[PDB]
Amino acid sequence: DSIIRDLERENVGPEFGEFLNTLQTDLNSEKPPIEQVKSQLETHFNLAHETQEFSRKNDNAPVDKLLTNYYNNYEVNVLEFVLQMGFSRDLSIPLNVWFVLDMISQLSTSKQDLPLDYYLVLNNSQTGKYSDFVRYLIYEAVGAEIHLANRGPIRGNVGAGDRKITFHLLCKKTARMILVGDDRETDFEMSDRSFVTLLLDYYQRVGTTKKIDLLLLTNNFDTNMNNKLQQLKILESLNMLKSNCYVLDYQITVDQVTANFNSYVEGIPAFRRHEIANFLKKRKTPKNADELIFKYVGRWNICYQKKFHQGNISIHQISGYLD
Amino acid sequence: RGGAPCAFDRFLATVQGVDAVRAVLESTPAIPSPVISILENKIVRQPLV
Repeated sequence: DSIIRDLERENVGPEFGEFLNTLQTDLNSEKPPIEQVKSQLETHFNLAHETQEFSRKNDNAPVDKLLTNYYNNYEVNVLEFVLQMGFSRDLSIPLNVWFVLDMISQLSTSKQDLPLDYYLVLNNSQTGKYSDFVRYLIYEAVGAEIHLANRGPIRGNVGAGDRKITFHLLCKKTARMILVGDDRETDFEMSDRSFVTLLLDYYQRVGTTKKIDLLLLTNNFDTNMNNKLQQLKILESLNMLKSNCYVLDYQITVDQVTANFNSYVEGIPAFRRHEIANFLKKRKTPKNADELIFKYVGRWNICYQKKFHQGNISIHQISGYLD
Repeated sequence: RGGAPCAFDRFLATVQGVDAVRAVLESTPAIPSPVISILENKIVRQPLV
């Protein structure tokens, strides 16, 4: 409810607020809470046509069960460190949320799974406002009536296989709280550029050296900073992706960013190398020089392999590292 | 009355000064006009009245 108040403020419509009172999971029933909150979303917000179009416009791609499709019981359930680099500009906030929830759904079929760690990054003004609505939905989905906080990861058991989960929502509100020692007054500006680097600052402070094994990349808002290629490149740079990390890029809209991402991931080493250098001569200026894009440039020597493709939705895996 | 402030005063004025700005922002007519004070080494907002 506290969330509903901050929502009405951030120009968010009544829809979302209302939902957080019609939201109730049955702790008794055979059908898991994640599936219960999953259906309640499609029911209240009517994601029936939008999901159909999200499939149709992507060559009837099973947007529905993207992981279940390519991976097998073992491969899917083995993935334990997931980083979802934003929400897609092409889909609504609920469809994005629904997708997030559905990813976890696929990742937790078995009961013989080592604990899951899912990180969701809400990197722009448009999505950040829904982080607390997202955490409340997750608190239900995972059923954290096991034993919510303003800041912090949500822990619980999730999916058909009651898999141990720890959901981390990384956003600007959490970043502003952190910096000011959780002081009441957080009303100061923070740019999405500043944000990417404080994330990197937290990872470097937190002692995190467990590698990402599933990278969800999409058509984030504020392309200038939140660029997919630039996102991939930085993770490549920092030794953050597992040797056999899977990379899923998903969207409807096809643009120059998409072609470039596709040409880098899918490109021969000479190609990759020249791209890194061409960008560097073209985009680096003495003012620009300090940006994270000029320090964390990518590694042309990382090799990928196409594992799945259906027009605009693709899975590639890291195949090897040339040295 | 003259000279550079001592170590404690440098801390006291800087910290109470930041809180004074916060107290301005954190205001509404319902919340009374404060005096930024110090009590058990803790900055407190006492009422001016």
